[PDB]
Amino acid sequence: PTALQIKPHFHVEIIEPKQVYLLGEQGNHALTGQLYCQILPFLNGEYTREQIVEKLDGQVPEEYIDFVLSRLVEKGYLTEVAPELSLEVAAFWSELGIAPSVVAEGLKQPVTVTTAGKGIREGIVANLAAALEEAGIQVSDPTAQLQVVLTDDYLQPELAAINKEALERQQPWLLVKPVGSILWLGPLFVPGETGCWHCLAQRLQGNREVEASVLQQKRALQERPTARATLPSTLQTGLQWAATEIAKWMVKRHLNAIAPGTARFPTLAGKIFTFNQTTLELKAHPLSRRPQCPTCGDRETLQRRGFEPLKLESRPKHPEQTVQKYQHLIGPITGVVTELVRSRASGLCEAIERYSGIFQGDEPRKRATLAELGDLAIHPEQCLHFSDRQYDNRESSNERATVTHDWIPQRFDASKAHDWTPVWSLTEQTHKYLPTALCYYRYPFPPEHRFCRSDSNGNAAGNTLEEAILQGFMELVERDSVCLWWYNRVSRPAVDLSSFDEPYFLQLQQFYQTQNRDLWVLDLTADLGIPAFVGVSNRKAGSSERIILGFGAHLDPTVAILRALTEVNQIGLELDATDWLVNATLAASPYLVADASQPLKTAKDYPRRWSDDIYTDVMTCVEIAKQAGLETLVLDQTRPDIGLNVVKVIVPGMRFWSRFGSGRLYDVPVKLGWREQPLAEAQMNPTPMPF
Amino acid sequence: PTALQIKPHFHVEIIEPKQVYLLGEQGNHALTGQLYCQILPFLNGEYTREQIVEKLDGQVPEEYIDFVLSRLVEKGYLTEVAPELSLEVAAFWSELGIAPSVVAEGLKQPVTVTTAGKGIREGIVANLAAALEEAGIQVSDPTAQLQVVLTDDYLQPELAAINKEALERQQPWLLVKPVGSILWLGPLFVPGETGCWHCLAQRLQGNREVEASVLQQKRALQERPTARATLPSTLQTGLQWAATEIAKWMVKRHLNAIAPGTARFPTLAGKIFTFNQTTLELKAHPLSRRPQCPTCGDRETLQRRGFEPLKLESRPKHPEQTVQKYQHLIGPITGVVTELVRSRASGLCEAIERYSGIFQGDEPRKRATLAELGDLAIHPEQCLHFSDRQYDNRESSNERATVTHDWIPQRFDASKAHDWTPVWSLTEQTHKYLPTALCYYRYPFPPEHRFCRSDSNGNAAGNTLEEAILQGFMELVERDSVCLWWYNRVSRPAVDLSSFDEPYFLQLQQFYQTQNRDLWVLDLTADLGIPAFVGVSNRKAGSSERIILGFGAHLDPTVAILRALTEVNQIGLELDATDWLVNATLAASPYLVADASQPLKTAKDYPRRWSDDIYTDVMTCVEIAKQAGLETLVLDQTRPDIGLNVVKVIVPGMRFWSRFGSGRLYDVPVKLGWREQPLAEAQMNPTPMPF
Ligand SMILES: [Zn+2]
Ligand SMILES: [Zn+2]
Repeated sequence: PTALQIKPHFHVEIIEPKQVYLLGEQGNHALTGQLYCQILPFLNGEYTREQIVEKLDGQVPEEYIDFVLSRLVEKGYLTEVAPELSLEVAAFWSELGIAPSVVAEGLKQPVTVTTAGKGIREGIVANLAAALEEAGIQVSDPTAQLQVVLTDDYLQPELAAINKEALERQQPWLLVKPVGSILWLGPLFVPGETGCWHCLAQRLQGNREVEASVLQQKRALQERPTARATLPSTLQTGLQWAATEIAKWMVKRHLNAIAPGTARFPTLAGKIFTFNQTTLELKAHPLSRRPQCPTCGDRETLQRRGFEPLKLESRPKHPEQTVQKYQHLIGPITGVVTELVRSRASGLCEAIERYSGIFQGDEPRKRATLAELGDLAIHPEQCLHFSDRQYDNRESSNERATVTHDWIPQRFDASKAHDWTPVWSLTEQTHKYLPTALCYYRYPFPPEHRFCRSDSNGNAAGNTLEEAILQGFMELVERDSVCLWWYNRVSRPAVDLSSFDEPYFLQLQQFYQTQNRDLWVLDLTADLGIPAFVGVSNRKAGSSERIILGFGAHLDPTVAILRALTEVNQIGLELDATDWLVNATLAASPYLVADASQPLKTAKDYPRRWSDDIYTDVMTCVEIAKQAGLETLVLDQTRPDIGLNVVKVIVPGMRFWSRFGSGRLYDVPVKLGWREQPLAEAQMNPTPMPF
Repeated sequence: PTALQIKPHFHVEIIEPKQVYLLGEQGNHALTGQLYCQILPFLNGEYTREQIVEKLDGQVPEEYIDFVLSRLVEKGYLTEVAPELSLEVAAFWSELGIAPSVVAEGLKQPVTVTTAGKGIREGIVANLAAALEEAGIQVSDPTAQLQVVLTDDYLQPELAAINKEALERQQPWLLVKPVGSILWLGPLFVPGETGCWHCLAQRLQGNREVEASVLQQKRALQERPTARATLPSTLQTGLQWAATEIAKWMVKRHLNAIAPGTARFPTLAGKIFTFNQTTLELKAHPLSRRPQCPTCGDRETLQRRGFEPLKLESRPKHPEQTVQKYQHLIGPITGVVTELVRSRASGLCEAIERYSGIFQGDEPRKRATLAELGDLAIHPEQCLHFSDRQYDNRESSNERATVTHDWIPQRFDASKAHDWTPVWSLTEQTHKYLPTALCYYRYPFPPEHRFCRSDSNGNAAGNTLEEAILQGFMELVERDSVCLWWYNRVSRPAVDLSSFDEPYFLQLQQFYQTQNRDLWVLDLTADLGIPAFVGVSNRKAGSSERIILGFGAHLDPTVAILRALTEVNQIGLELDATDWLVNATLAASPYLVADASQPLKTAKDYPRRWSDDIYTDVMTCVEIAKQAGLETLVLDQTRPDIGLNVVKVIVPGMRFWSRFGSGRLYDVPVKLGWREQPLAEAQMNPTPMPF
């Protein structure tokens, strides 16, 4: 004995001869047939199927009633009555696509309600307790299958203990912030399946840079934490919304116990919702479960990988689609990167890239002295190249530091022990060791002994390790080439653009003439032979030449040039710190002038060395550097939670802005016959730049 | 005597020597100065300014305290205490950017609560009544300055009376639907300022095409309406959310009474919010106040304009930005057009265009007989051109109607009177009269006497009337030209594309060869001399030629051709009803084959007649038609609420698909020497098409 009805969220309207309409606030349906008009009056829940046959005795034979009833179940218009529920309520659950008969049993299980901070008044729990009772849910004192945790802040310290309890009890729990101008629901944490609270917290702490900083400064000071807007109406909204959601999750829980994957409607599982009361904005923030989560995952993950050998494969060459792939990382709570991003998928990769570099604590390392590590170790000076002068004058020079670059660090104390991170030598196929402080952003030093500032030179991302490695390697040769030129102020040959098989170069050049601008490309290729170029554009008239520079390096010189022009273009577009743009002149800047005593570079002056494989090109690159007497090192910074590959390529010896130690910077010009004698440190280009 | 405090939504953290941080959940701020650290301990609301001077007597001179206090007011960090409020509550209002001291006075005014339908249980009012009391608001039996109206449907008939009451009482009222799976707040209607409920309703009825239709069918049947999902938790959410919002509006109301435009935070005024409980989606829907609203506006607006003469100006020639301009029209409730739209700003204009055509009831017209109107009237047959055969066989032909086109209407009964709409004759500068049924979509006929079906031929939109008029005129000549060709199956000369000064034509042509396709353009120009073309692409190999056709007409033949190729391209892209694509062949379709007995059309065969002015071009067009013996009529369908110009250009005599009455269709071929004798009706191209 079990009555049947057209789902209670439909208003049935029968238009006699042959029409029936099912009207619902989130969807309508029509049925066509004289049979439907004759049966549906009895599908109001007041009749069991045995009993519908009685009423249509002379009208419709049983067998056709059965068939029509089966049609309606298959079409999802028919459900078993739920006597123990309002139609109002039954309708809600049926509007969700669920047998309301099932619901009473799903909700009869108990739920417990608790607080995390000290910032939740006693009555607020009682309030929620009431709403849940009114929704048909058992509540008890902390057996329970859901623990609801009311807090005023998701970084409340107490949650760490609570998270552990729930992990070791395998017990779902739900966070709710009902106080404040923005209401937060979830995540509903489910120990086998979702992230833990610590998955959330290492991300959220990353989006409270300030609040962390104040706390630190407050603790330093010590012995020698928040406020909250709340109308009763907003409080009550949040609690009531939560009750709705808890209900939904318990019904889902139930259906799925019975039939795994049967219930598809959305719940708070692994999700946060924020409802802003001042700006009426609703937003979803998805919690990712972090594979390397120290609490609920494998902390040693990166430690392990760092000491395993690097594994590179073939990568033949067979968008804004990227932004979808890494969408779940864009956000103020749940995300690692914020805003819209920073086409823009370029600034997204770079933001994600920079984040990956930030030292979390799990990174591979060994505490040892330089001596202990022996030849596998690399002295940081082999990568920084600050002159002895720079260091000794570091104090006076540092006070005035024009730029973030011109911070001279402190000298490395080799005699002391340090964290050393393993990095893969492609050139020698072994690990070597670089100090961890050079390898990751924000490595925590002892205060005084800051021996470096991490820098992003050689850092790079890609959808594969090999794409990233070539990116980072070319970023390196671009800056080593620009440094050799800029600082030695070297007169360089220009490039016949027509000779290249790219109609765009000459076209863009010409276009600049209509916009009151000249444009040459100088050749910055140095002893690696890898094509490197500057684009020099100056204004034609006006009282300031406004010289804009743009760089590029690639195996294919055409690619390299295109990048240089693109950079000039992006800068040029922005314009309309320093005073280069006001003061610099070709007339007073010989190194910006093409060497007339040397012929123009054509397409034919660049021996081709790039191939269909990116692996091949990496290894081409490595060999080239070995030819120069340089070891190509790589460090994978990729994070399992993020997915996008991030590397730091390191080629010790290769030169970066603002560092004047002995090395290539002086020797290469001479070795290449740009000079009889090396230049002196005091004669290095004192103009600050480029860009 | 009136105490001062740092706004209660900030958590003040003083870091002794020189730092102070104001921490708030929607924004942080830092202050720098030893003075701030010394004064801010006393800006906790416990001290009047007279009293802060006492405490810092020996420390800080009065004058500097005053200055610092003035700084903090100017910077918006300081507010007068509100004794009669929680800090919790004060904080909410300060997080909104408002003196909490002001708030108590704003809320002390009374508000009344009521129902619209029969579908709001008694306790629901009491529920909301309670929430408002708890929020500090007076509630009374229906003096009041806000009437809150709980309903289960926004098209509830009772609202019309309520809307009138409020209009004649100049009394704000707020609609709320707290029942159902989706909660609706607002609009808050404000009689001088917002739309009325009828502004909302003519739009909303437009988005319930079905629900209207069921109601109609139900009433026809008569004497010979909805359901609603509701958990207590969802009900309570909506009521509580509303209380929040009502509060906000009353405080805004208050501040602005005192200082017009002082309060800038958002309220429900002229807005609907929907909060979906099943999919957790929050959406805003803005109510537009309709200038021609019969209830709160000027009904006679269009009536008036229709009989005033058309006013066209100069329009010299000096994007997806359009989609922003008409964004407020895209939506299921408030909007006229739905979905995303239908680049896409093309399908938006067309959707808005079609909507404007729909007969509302306000359109200009005169009830008269053909005879009464005399020569100013135009017989619909002069615009439809159905053959006598078509009409007499209308019954047999109609049963099987292949297409929406092949509905043969009924003959016009001239002897009877009809609604006649005035239309502007550009050619004669007077109004003429066309039956209203031809002029607007969905004109309500008496059932039997349906003498036409409205059609969109000559309909067109633009950001100015003149752009729309040229669009609609060219759409007309495109279809008159294609009809003459198609139906008479006329062999036509091809077009030398190289001869045109457009490198793209030859390039696209070539591209089609790589995609297994040929492509010619035939010249469809007829006796108007206005350039009109078909693009004919056929597959090269495969067992079905899959011939795709694309049309174009413009004064500039290059523009016209470009349109033809673009159309071919859009169709071609879609492919990968009828069986043309399977069965049609060049071999069996002479009219698709270029006439070899006639030379190829070059750029030089098209006398240039377009100019810098669009007005000039309209009038060029009109003159050309007058030369052909044709009156150019225009009817502005633009709606004041929508803004985008929409016209219908009518040129009686010019031919449309599927209509075989005596006229141009037979006479033009002969007049142009394409035939010695006119073709017979039975010999008209019987293949159905084109597209
Ligand atoms: Zn975890
Ligand atoms: Zn109105």
